Amino acid sequence: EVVLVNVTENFNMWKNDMVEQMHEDIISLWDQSLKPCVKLTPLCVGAGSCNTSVITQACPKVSFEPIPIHYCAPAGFAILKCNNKTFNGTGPCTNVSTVQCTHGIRPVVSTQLLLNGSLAEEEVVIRSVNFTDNAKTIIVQLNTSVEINCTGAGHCNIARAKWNNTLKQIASKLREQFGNNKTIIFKQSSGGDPEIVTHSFNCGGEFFYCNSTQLFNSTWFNGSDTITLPCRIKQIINMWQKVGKAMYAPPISGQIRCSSNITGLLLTRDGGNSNNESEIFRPGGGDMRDNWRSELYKYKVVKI
Amino acid sequence: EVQLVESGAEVKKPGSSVKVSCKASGDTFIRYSFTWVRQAPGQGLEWMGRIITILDVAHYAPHLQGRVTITADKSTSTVYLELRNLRSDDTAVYFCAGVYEGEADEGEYDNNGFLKHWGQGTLVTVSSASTKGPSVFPLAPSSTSGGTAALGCLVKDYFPEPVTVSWNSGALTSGVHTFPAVLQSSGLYSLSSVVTVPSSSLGTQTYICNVNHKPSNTKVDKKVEPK
Amino acid sequence: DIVMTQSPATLSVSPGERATLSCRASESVSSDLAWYQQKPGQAPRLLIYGASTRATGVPARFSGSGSGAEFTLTISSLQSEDFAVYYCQQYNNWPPRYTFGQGTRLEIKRTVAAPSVFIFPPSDEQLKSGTASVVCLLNNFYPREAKVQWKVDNALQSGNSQESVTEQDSKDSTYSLSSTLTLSKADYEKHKVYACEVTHQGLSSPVTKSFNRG
Amino acid sequence: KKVVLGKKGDTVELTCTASQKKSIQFHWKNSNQIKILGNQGSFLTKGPSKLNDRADSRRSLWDQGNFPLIIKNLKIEDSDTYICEVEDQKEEVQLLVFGLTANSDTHLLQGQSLTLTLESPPGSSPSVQCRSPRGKNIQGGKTLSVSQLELQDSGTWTCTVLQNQKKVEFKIDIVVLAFQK
Ligand SMILES: *[C@@H]1O[C@H](CO)[C@@H](O)[C@H](O)[C@H]1NC(C)=O
Ligand SMILES: *[C@@H]1O[C@H](CO)[C@@H](O)[C@H](O)[C@H]1NC(C)=O
Ligand SMILES: *[C@@H]1O[C@H](CO)[C@@H](O)[C@H](O)[C@H]1NC(C)=O
Ligand SMILES: *[C@@H]1O[C@H](CO)[C@@H](O)[C@H](O)[C@H]1NC(C)=O
Ligand SMILES: *[C@@H]1O[C@H](CO)[C@@H](O)[C@H](O)[C@H]1NC(C)=O
Ligand SMILES: *[C@@H]1O[C@H](CO)[C@@H](O)[C@H](O)[C@H]1NC(C)=O
Ligand SMILES: *[C@@H]1O[C@H](CO)[C@@H](O)[C@H](O)[C@H]1NC(C)=O
Ligand SMILES: *[C@@H]1O[C@H](CO)[C@@H](O)[C@H](O)[C@H]1NC(C)=O
Ligand SMILES: *[C@@H]1O[C@H](CO)[C@@H](O)[C@H](O)[C@H]1NC(C)=O
Ligand SMILES: *[C@@H]1O[C@H](CO)[C@@H](O)[C@H](O)[C@H]1NC(C)=O
Ligand SMILES: *[C@@H]1O[C@H](CO)[C@@H](O)[C@H](O)[C@H]1NC(C)=O
Ligand SMILES: *[C@@H]1O[C@H](CO)[C@@H](O)[C@H](O)[C@H]1NC(C)=O
Ligand SMILES: *[C@@H]1O[C@H](CO)[C@@H](O)[C@H](O)[C@H]1NC(C)=O
Repeated sequence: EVVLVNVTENFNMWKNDMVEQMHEDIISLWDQSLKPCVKLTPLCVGAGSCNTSVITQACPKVSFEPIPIHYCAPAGFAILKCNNKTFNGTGPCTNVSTVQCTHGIRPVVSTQLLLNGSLAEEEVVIRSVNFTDNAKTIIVQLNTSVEINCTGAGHCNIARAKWNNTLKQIASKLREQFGNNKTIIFKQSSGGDPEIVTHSFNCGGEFFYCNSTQLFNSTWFNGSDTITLPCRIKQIINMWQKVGKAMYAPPISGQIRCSSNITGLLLTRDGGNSNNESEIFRPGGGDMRDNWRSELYKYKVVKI
Repeated sequence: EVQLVESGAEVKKPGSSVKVSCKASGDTFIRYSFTWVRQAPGQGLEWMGRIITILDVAHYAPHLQGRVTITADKSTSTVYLELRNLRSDDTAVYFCAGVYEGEADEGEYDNNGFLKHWGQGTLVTVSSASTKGPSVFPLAPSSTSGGTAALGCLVKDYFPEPVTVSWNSGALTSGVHTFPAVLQSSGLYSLSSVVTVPSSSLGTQTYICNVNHKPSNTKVDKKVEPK
Repeated sequence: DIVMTQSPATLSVSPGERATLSCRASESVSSDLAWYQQKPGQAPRLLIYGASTRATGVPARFSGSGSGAEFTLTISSLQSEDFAVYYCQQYNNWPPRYTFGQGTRLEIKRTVAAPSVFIFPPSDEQLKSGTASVVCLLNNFYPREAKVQWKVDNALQSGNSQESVTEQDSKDSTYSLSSTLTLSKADYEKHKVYACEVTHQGLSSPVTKSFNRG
Repeated sequence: KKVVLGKKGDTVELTCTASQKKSIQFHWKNSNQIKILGNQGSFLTKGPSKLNDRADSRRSLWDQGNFPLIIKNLKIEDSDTYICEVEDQKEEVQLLVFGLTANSDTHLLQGQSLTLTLESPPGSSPSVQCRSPRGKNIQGGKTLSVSQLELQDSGTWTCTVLQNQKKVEFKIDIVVLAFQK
């Protein structure tokens, strides 16, 4: 709305109450909208005796389709916006505006790849709360989107040339952060729950789990026209909202199709004590707050 | 596919509880859901409940809700049905049954409600009656007109089911009718076994009925004679 | 509560001919409908699921059809091993409260056969035990429907007899039936003539068999 | 400087507790900063370590602020220092894995020898004491040898390994044959 002249404000995307708020909002949205046939959550508050909470309910098939959300100022507060096109999300911003609301954010729940979000306006950007810490997630923001087309028939397609150009841009940014003489290597997820080992997302109300090995298997600064990822629709899933499991009914549509734009990634670096002149990066995610951070990094709420 | 083998027959007083088991062999246990179905004598099938084995979650028929429990032991591939506060009308054959659900260990689950595999059944008798062997009485042939004569054994006042009857130690089967038992007002069972034989064969051929009642370890052989 | 109703209760079909069994639901169950076959003393056997899909090992002469609230099981040519009881099962609801129809008994239609009737007085041994069982046997008849009445000294008896009936015979397709009259020894010796009267389609007139006590 | 002893082939649980009863971000690493295992929100992640397929946590405890590192089918080479990072703090635990085996798995004769060999990680120096059914006591370092078995030695031997003030117990079944003279 209105640019603040000569004002310098500190931002910290990793400690932003707007993220926590959006997170609780999306959890509520899912509870009301997407009801599982069976829902299981742990409860081991007792002494050496666990009590799994089990909910069984009607579970209608519903075509899920994220709708943009705009966050406006909560009572007694104002929203500030960093106008710096290459802002890393953590530090002083010399070009600050006050806005009535954020842009429209689509609350896509996914791992590994960020879909249908905002692109960087200039060059590719990478963000982390601590790059030196191999355990902290690296959020990647693309400046050019890449199409991914998925079908309930069991696969997702991605143009190989476009993806290859994307990896090169990312690796160049990773070199610039970790070392100009380092080889940048992408590898598949090293393990964990199926939801984070695969690129997982929801399409047509169904839960997809796509093998992303072919997307993350290259060496930088040391095929076919289209990359086809094998996928699987699951009925029994681990919940992202909290620790638990949910069961959904099988699909009722023989034509489940969606195309999304990859606009970002979630990565982690292997690290470890290695005198080797290379860094290894694998797809990550799982904490959906990182998904919300990828959109909200440029906003903060301040009390009037 | 999976083979289901159930535990042996049970005899219970009203008010007791019972726990029947069913061993599943031959396939991946957690890829199946299991269901219990019962059938009272002379009546139809009744769905009792079903366990989603991979999740350890069971659902029950409303009229049973509260006094039935279905569990599964993944380490022994065994399914259990517990029925509490037994009533005489709980007397039935209890069947364990199952169906393949998909690659459950990989999150695939059809939630199939039909039943492909069935156990052999478990008779559960609930009654105030105490175990007792049958009295066996002859049904002697008479003057049974024609060239054919009828004779038999009356097998009376035993509990519980079943009783097994043969003739001439299994050498005689042609023309035998062993009737289904009836429950008498005394709470004890009764049945007849008859056989039609040439009337010219009376006086020359001996007819003995062999009655076995396993529950009371009783075995009776009764010669049935003309007069 | 989804109620499943089957018709008819009994279906009589000549060997080698077509059989059509009906299943109705009290509300729609879509296509979540299964058919089972059950022979006496055995577990049920799955024939059809999803309303129309044959289970493995099920011959092509079995076919299911229908959707919503009305379903049909057709057996195009009855073999000896197809005579049994058939049940439908609904599994559409969630939370699950699956229910079965009460069954249709499919039996062999043969020509009428009158029963051979035999009567057995109580044995001396049972009489010594203090009770008297009189047994009336109706042997090898068709159809299954038969009426048996006990008369003691011309007095029509009620409430003191029990009937049992065999499964249809695998060789001649007939049934047999027993009716057992029970009285105390004291009541038994209070009367003279004991008669069972049999009514059946195969008999022009009721058949009476009797004996005089003593 | 918490020390935990494990047995080769067994399962060990290393504990990590947060200051509050809530599921928060945690990660376990080894002394070379290799990621073993952690969470991402409500999901488990596993790192590129040699423990990968034998490492797990107990997610039903996360909501209570407990984030254990559970390692099954323990190997001697699993011996390392493991660090749990949670609430910007670090819990350090040293794991030592030991194995103890008899010289043969076949039945022994009276008068024959029995030798037990302790398999141990580099840098450790344990004390071993073992006791037979009859009360025969033998002590040593890496290798413990009884010269002559008695018939009364047949049965379960109990051997205690002492390391860093801590001890772990091994039970080994030995068969000594009787004979008619
Ligand atoms: C703001 O900066 C401009 C340019 O440096 C300067 O002319 C002016 O004095 C400053 N004060 C404000 C906030 O107007
Ligand atoms: C589990 O919850 C039930 C119902 O609230 C409660 O009665 C019971 O004590 C709890 N404990 C277990 C493990 O059964
Ligand atoms: C924009 O933000 C980037 C990254 O935080 C920073 O390096 C740069 O100095 C900023 N640009 C300006 C004009 O200050
Ligand atoms: C992020 O950008 C700011 C400038 O706005 C800079 O001060 C800070 O050091 C940057 N952080 C990193 C890790 O590059
Ligand atoms: C601050 O950012 C705005 C975009 O909102 C841009 O128009 C302007 O050039 C920036 N301010 C200056 C003059 O540096
Ligand atoms: C995207 O950024 C990269 C540098 O990271 C740059 O080379 C490329 O030209 C940019 N693409 C567009 C569309 O501006
Ligand atoms: C960044 O991560 C490194 C590596 O784990 C750690 O040593 C350092 O303390 C971290 N920095 C901050 C500010 O926490
Ligand atoms: C994805 O589908 C879109 C049409 O919605 C198409 O334009 C694009 O070429 C497809 N991309 C692939 C198959 O990589
Ligand atoms: C990008 O991928 C192409 C195949 O699409 C391959 O030929 C080439 O090695 C890559 N380009 C580089 C390494 O710059
Ligand atoms: C993905 O595919 C690769 C190559 O076929 C395979 O090695 C890997 O295990 C797969 N990953 C998953 C998640 O199944
Ligand atoms: C990794 O990629 C190379 C070429 O980029 C390919 O030849 C190889 O099969 C891939 N390996 C896996 C694990 O998919
Ligand atoms: C991305 O947006 C497209 C078009 O608006 C939509 O069809 C698709 O479902 C979205 N993808 C996801 C994963 O929400
Ligand atoms: C993805 O972005 C491209 C180019 O901006 C656009 O043409 C296409 O409609 C977008 N597709 C989706 C699914 O949003």
